[PDB]
This record gives sequence, C-alpha cells and structure tokens, in this order.
Amino acid sequence: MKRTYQPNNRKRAKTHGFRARMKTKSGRNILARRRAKGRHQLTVSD
Amino acid sequence: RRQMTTADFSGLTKKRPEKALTEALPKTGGRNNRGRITSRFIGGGHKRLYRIIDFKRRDKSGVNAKVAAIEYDPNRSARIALLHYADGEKRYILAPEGLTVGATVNAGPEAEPKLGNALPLRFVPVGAVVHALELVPGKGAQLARSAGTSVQVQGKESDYVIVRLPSGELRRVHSECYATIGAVGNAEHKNIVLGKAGRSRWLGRKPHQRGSAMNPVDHPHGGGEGRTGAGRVPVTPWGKPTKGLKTRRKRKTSDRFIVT
Amino acid sequence: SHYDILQAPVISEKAYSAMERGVYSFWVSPKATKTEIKDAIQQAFGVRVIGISTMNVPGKRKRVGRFIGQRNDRKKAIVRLAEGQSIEALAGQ
RNA sequence: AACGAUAAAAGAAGUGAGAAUCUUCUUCGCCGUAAGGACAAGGGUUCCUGGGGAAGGGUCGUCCGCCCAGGGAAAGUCGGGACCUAAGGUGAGGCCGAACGGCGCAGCCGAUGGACAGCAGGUCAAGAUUCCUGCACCGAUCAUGUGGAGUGAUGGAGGGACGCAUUACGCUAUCCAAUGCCAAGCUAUGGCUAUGCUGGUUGGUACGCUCAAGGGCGAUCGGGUCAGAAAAUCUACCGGUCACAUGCCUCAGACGUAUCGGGAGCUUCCUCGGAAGCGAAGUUGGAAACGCGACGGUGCCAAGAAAAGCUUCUAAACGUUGAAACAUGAUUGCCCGUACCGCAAACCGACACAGGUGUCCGAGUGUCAAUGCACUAAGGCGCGCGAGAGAACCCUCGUUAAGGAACUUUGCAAUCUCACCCCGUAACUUCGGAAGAAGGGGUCCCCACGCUUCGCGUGGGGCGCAGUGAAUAGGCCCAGGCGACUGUUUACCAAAAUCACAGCACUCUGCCAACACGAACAGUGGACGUAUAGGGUGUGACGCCUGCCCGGUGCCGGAA
RNA sequence: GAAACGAUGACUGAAUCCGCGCGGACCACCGCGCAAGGCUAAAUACUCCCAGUGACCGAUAGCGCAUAGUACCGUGAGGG
Ligand SMILES: [Mg+2]
Ligand SMILES: [Mg+2]
Ligand SMILES: [Mg+2]
Ligand SMILES: [Mg+2]
Ligand SMILES: [Mg+2]
Ligand SMILES: [Mg+2]
Ligand SMILES: [Mg+2]
Ligand SMILES: [Mg+2]
Ligand SMILES: [Mg+2]
Ligand SMILES: [Mg+2]
Ligand SMILES: [Mg+2]
Ligand SMILES: [Mg+2]
Ligand SMILES: [Mg+2]
Ligand SMILES: [Mg+2]
Ligand SMILES: [Mg+2]
Ligand SMILES: [Mg+2]
Ligand SMILES: [Mg+2]
Ligand SMILES: [Mg+2]
Ligand SMILES: [Mg+2]
Repeated sequence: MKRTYQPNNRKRAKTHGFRARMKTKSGRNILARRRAKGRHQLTVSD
Repeated sequence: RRQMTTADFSGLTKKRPEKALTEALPKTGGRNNRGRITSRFIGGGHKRLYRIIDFKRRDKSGVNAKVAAIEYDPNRSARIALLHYADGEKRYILAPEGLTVGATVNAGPEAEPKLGNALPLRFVPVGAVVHALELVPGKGAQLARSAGTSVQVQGKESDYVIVRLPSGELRRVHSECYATIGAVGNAEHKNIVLGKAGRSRWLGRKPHQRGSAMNPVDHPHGGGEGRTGAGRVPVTPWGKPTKGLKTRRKRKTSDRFIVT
Repeated sequence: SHYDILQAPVISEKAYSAMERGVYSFWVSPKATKTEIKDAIQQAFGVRVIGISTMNVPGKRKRVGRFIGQRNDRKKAIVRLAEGQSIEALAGQ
C-alpha cells in the first residue's frame, strides 16, 4: 500500500514555495489573501 | 534481398553494410508542443541521434569529391553517403541506387549527368530520372528523399521544367533548383516485413488504436453493443475517404494535372 | 571586530580535557569563516593557529505551556596551535 | 470481544516502596539473499551520560524511541557550492496578445549524468577517507637557483564520446584443504594421549636489473586554396618516404627487501569493572567474481547525450638581458552536509500498524549449478499481556478400514505427480514444433579395476519398509468453442471470447503537407519527416477466398 | 419598433458665421444651442484604524478567538 504522500523536500519547495508564488500572480494573490487570513503561515516556513 | 529467419515467429529484416559512426548532432524524442499531445503516438524508440546532411549542396560547386563510405542512419530511411571534397571539407549526402563506394561526385551548373552529381534542372536531360529536388533555389531538397523514390523530367516551360513526382503527379518546378541524378536507393522498404508487435516499438510507439473500441466520450465511432459504426469519420467528423483537404493557394497554379 | 565574533568557550568533559592537548574550543558567531575566526582568535590570544575545524548546532527544547519549543542554534569551533601553546591564563581552567 | 502473526521459553542472581516483564549470568528456540550490515530519500535530537515514573507503552514497569537537564556532530582530497551541461525552466533584444498575459535566438539556471588531489591504522559514554599517529598528494601566492627565452585567447582543431547480447586470456577481493607454521591448554565419560581438540595464518607505503597475462600506438617531408569566418607549425584532405611478424608504450597483479600498521592471545591493575602494557606465525594446494587488467574479441539491428576540464594552433597584447617548464623550501587551504533511524517502533500509512520504500555487501555445509532448499557463522531476535483448562463450535495442519467422484453448478478443494541420469515417445504439423508427449528404469553405503575434472562407468559385496532416505520438486491424456501467437485491460467483485498485435485494404496529403494545440497573419507538434513518406479509418498471423444490389444517404467528377 | 440621438468595429469622409448640431422617422416654419483641447476643492461613498454612546451580547451569546487564525485537518488552495 504505497500512500498518497511521498515527501520530497525539493518538490514541496519547487511547487508551493514562496519563490514559487513569486512567478505568478495567482500565488501572490494567495500570499496577500493568506496574510490577511489571520496571521497564517505562508508555505515555506511550514 | 533481405535477411530471413527459420521458424521462430519471424519474417524479414534488411541488410546493412559499410560501418563508420561519425560526427553529428544529438536529437531528442517528443510528440508535442507547449501543450498536450498533437501528433498521436510515436513516443518510443531506440534513442537515435541525428546526422546533419546536406541537401542543397551549393557551395561545393566546381569542386569534385569522393564517396568515402555509405552508412545507414535513422531519421532518414535512405542510404547516407559520406563525401570528402578537394576542399578538405567532409559532407553528408543521400546515396542513390547503384552508387559504388569511392566514385567521383562533382557539383555545380557545369556538372555531368552522372550518379550523385548536383546540378540544376535546366541542365537536366529530357526524360532523365533524378532525386533530391528543391522547390525553390536555395533552401534544400524536399523532393524524392524517401524509400526507393525518384522524379523524372517531362519538358521545359520558361524558367520551369515539368517534373513527375512519385505519387505520379505532374508539376511545374523551375529550372533554377538543384537536382541529384538517380533514384534514392534505399533498398526497398516495402520489402521488410517489420517483424512483430514491438518491431514498431523499435522505431516508434504504439500504432493505430481504433476509435470503435472507444466510448462516445472519446471518439465518434465509440458506443454501441457489438462491433460497428455509422457515418465514417475521424477525431473530428471530417471523414477520411475522398474529401479534398487542400485549400485554394499560390503553388496551385504552379501545379498541372495533379490527378492522383 | 575581534572580541565579539567569538561568543563563549565550550564547557564539558571532553572539552577542557582536550584543552590539554593544546586544543581549545568555543562557540562562535554562526556566520563566520575559518579565516575570520583565525584572524580573531590570533588577534585575541596572541598565538598562531594551525589546526581549525568548525560546526553547526540545533536547538529545541520546551517545558511549559503550548510553547512547544525554539531552536537556539549555536556553532562550535575547535582550534589546534603550533608548538606555541597555552592561551592566556584562561587555558588553565 | 479483543491486547495486532503459533520464531516457544526456562532457572538462578541482582535492584527496588512494589518485578512474569528492568539488569546480569547460564541455557533454550528464531532469522541468517535475513528478520545481518552499509547508504539514499524522508524524519529531526529520537544518539550518548545522569536522572525521572504523570500521561504515552494495548498488562506490568524500577523500563523505553516517553519526561527533565547536560553533553555529543570537526574535512584542501568524501557528496554538493565557488566548474560543465540534458529534459525542463528561463529569458534583454525579438515575435504575438481586451487586460492579467502566451512565445521566443543567444545567454543562464537546472544531477539523475561529465570533470576533479590520500591511504593505512588508533580511539571519547556519544564523531571520523573529518580528530591523532605514520607516511602521502593537489592547486595557489612568493623566495634561492636552473633555464637563460616567448607566453600561446570568449576563436580553430583534437579529445572528451557513450548501444545490446555473447566470449578468449591473466589477476585480485574472497572462500576451501592439510601429519604446513604459531599459540593455549586440559583431556576422564568406552577409547584418543596426538597423527587429537580450539584459535590465529598480512594491510599500507617505498625502492628493486625480479615475474607477468592483458592492454593502444604508425613517423616525418610536402601540395592545393576552394576547407575549418580570418590565422596557424594545429586539423581535414590528394601525394612522397620509411614502417610487413621483431617493434615500440604502460603495466592489473604476483615476488623479494624494507618499513609502518595490524594480529591469536598474553601480563599487570581494577574504584567489581574496564583501563593499560606486551606480542607468535604469517605455508603449500585448490576454487573464484557482475570487480580489475582494458576504451579487449566476435557477432547483431532497432544504429546507441551534451558541454567544460584537457591536448595541440594562431588572432591580439605585452616581452624578445629579467619567458614557458622543472624541484626546493616556505605560506596557503573559504561555504554547506556528517549525530541517530534508515525494509523500519524513528520514513509514507491516526497506531510502537502482518502493508509500502530505491541502491550496495550478503559467509559456510550438503545439493549438476544457484541469491533455490534445509541447517548453521558473524550479526540480530523470541514479535511489551500473562498463566491454567484440554467441552460444543471455529480456523490451520496430520493419519485413515472397505469403496474411489457414488460429491457437486463444476473433481471446487485436496491428493496423486515431482529433481537429475538412462532408455523410450503418437495423431497433426507452418517441418521449428507438438514433447518433459505417453510410458520404463536408475538413485544409498563399502571394496577392487579403469577414466576425460569436481567425479564417473564397470564388476563384486552390505544394510533398511524405503536410498533427489529429511527441504526445495510438472498428474496426464482424447475431443472441441474463442482468439492465432509474447503482450494489454476494469488501483477496490469482471483477465476474458476485450484492447493491442504483425500483416492486409480504403482514403487523405507536393511540404509554410494534410492533421492536431492555440487569447494570436505568434509559436510549436507532424519533422529538422517528404508521397515503397506523414495522417485518418476499418480488418486482424497464416492458407483458400472476399459474391449480388448504388434506389435512398455520404463521397469524388460534371455541366443544359 | 414609425427609432430619433449619443457610441464606436469596417468602408466612407462636409461645411466654416447670407454657417453648422439638436428638438424622437422625415419636411418647412419656429425655437434651444455654437461639438471635434485640457485642469478644476466643495456637497457624495467607505471604515484598517481612534473616540463616544446603546429598551447590543455576557462564556453553546458576543468577532472564529475573554486572543489563536494558534492547536488541529489537507500535498496544496483552503479549512479551523
Ligand atoms: Mg468499448
Ligand atoms: Mg460524439
Ligand atoms: Mg458508433
Ligand atoms: Mg526533551
Ligand atoms: Mg503483541
Ligand atoms: Mg520462543
Ligand atoms: Mg534456524
Ligand atoms: Mg501502563
Ligand atoms: Mg587447525
Ligand atoms: Mg510491537
Ligand atoms: Mg549460502
Ligand atoms: Mg479412506
Ligand atoms: Mg487402503
Ligand atoms: Mg455425479
Ligand atoms: Mg447428485
Ligand atoms: Mg483443483
Ligand atoms: Mg488471446
Ligand atoms: Mg480479478
Ligand atoms: Mg463485399
């Protein structure tokens, strides 16, 4: 039973990363939306 | 001829001589552009490289050459002939039927109508049979590079020569284009029986998949209980038999009696 | 400058027992190089340095609350000298 | 009801408030191509020491991967960065687009791959090609001296540089034998008194005329300008000369000497347990790699990266009295990762989960071979509830009288069968196959003779109910329907008579091809393909064959 | 729709003061206006934020929160 989650550092950093949210504005949208979300923690500190 | 095999579940092969392996670009396999898959299948292969090969053969004009070896390379389906010139420059060309190893090949407008020689159509004799023809002066040869193919000469116009393309189509090709004497040898590919399933794979991926296997979602022929279908059409409902897919164009008046 | 950039001397069983091989050791400022550390330590205790090594240490305990931890994050550098030895009077700990 | 595999545990001894469970001893059973060992990913102090006993642990708990505190992780050489490039990503200029934006040459990023300087030991409670000891090696800056003159670029060239299968030779790791060598000792049970028993039996560096299979290399004069944008002494060429086998070049690895290690044990001290001191021999015979010598040899069709470092040549520039090159000291080595888990109690699965996870090493005996099978070594472990009872029922196994498919939807299930050698083997056949057809026989131990190697055959003899003596280990055949065939498919009720399939046919397409993605006279895929090509469609090896009807429907052509 | 007028996407493309646009097909009278150039607080909207009050809540209410977007769930967006 190979599970859905197969942790890869360089992956979770390539997709989802702050630098990753940089390239597009859907992700910068996500950023500011998250900042106001309460003080959440945006992806790559987690 | 061809190679054959005793009964182990087999038929044919080809026969390849003159071994070298020399000096050319890599290439990668892929089936599509920025998006999803365009041209269906052919995602397999033996990881061929590419041999940049001269077609136009202009700048070697006036300079003779000797055939070095004849190597059989993919992305071609033709014999590749190696050339060495008097310049010291080596170059690749296609290898017409019956070209021995180490004959003499010369380019230019002055050249003699012998095997492998490059020279424009205006000099090409009446009824002669040649391959590797440009549609336009310069660029390269888009005509008669394939398996066992050739094009003959049907007459002259002004700048134009009437040529016979190997669908059996008559066309007007101007005499300002270079051409290469002879038919591309290629043995005969129609011979080789391509073995069994996966002999495909050797050169390219999983072949025809019948839309009638598919489902209404997938293709038109899809759906139903049984083996059948009604209205006869492709991915998009154009249809295969006898529908001209051509458009009204420029070279269309540079074309005469296309029938078949 | 010289007197910061190295924080505090290491204290342990295998620490100051190795102080007797002429090998000293201290926690330095985590962003540092062996060169800057060389310059610093030499300009401090007035002895040339041959042997050098350095490393990077984590953190993370917690006791109370939902507070669950923090990384403190040190770095420990270790030095051997040439036959010129015995830093200051403080090699006598 | 359950306490998460039916790999069992037992006694003594210790500690403690309390012990089936924690510690020690002595036995026992279990894995041993693993259930041992080493890494990668991922986890994040889980490591070590000293504590602790709430909860967590399926019981307990003095215990732990839990709780507290302290400690522990060292690199010019290993892996990565300061080097290079693949897919991909990107991208000034540039080509598009209602916006936000889609593209795109160079360049750049990007290891999964290319390039690149050390090995051997020692040891803290916890690190080691990192620290220390012995002896290495690489680049850099500079100093004495040699030489005593050219260095020789973002540019050229060479070279990096690559497939699959199979295979001759030589060697090592490494394992095996011994009335080799060395060391320790006693051994009684009936005997052995060593010819028994147990253990150990070379690693690095250096020189050396020693031995060595294997491995790859032609050399210079010159010619044409049209070739490498230009240049050239470099490279590609056409030519002349000497080189056919001797020839050159390097030597994996062996041998000797040396030397630094290690080495069975050995001695002393012991804070009750480890420290510290010492130190023997290193033989003959056999086996042997997927490793090394090597970029070997032959064959085959589907024809098997790039780019830097690197080798040679000029352009430019400075210098041609103080160059490049050499060794000879010195000085110099920046950044990040190194603990621990890592086939699992620490990673992904809510769980201390019978699941999942890529690479490496993986011993011996018996066995044709082997990573198989059984047992075992080193190593690890008995699975964190126990103890009794021996009813129905239930699961997983063992044997069965007489019968042998009478059972049942169906021999479903479960037997029988089983390895290797010999003999022998049908219809049909695409002459390959069917075939391991079907059957029959051998198999262990001792002795003599022979033989082409482990062994094998012959003869004779012995024992048991039985001799692939235990484990691994095909039941078979006669007819058919379907598909030819290997293959593929419904992650979790359908593996098939489905899909694919080679082959065959219809048709499209003259190349900014038809065709397909697309805000788009952008771009790209077809294809760096060109009409024995490329698309779509339907049939489905092969063999014999594919008939009648176009009124209606689509399709091509025509013209009142 | 009898569809005037403003507004552009494509073709077209006049006058200039005895002139031009309008007045809901269109015509004439009769009026109203002078396009193709630009800027221009104020009165209007909103509440991250500060103050004041309330026939507003008072711990299952009141914001999700008597502080937490934390714990916790998800690869993530997100939820909480
Ligand atoms: Mg279907
Ligand atoms: Mg449809
Ligand atoms: Mg249908
Ligand atoms: Mg803690
Ligand atoms: Mg249990
Ligand atoms: Mg047990
Ligand atoms: Mg066992
Ligand atoms: Mg408990
Ligand atoms: Mg012995
Ligand atoms: Mg357990
Ligand atoms: Mg074994
Ligand atoms: Mg019975
Ligand atoms: Mg019986
Ligand atoms: Mg019956
Ligand atoms: Mg019955
Ligand atoms: Mg059965
Ligand atoms: Mg089938
Ligand atoms: Mg099934
Ligand atoms: Mg018919």
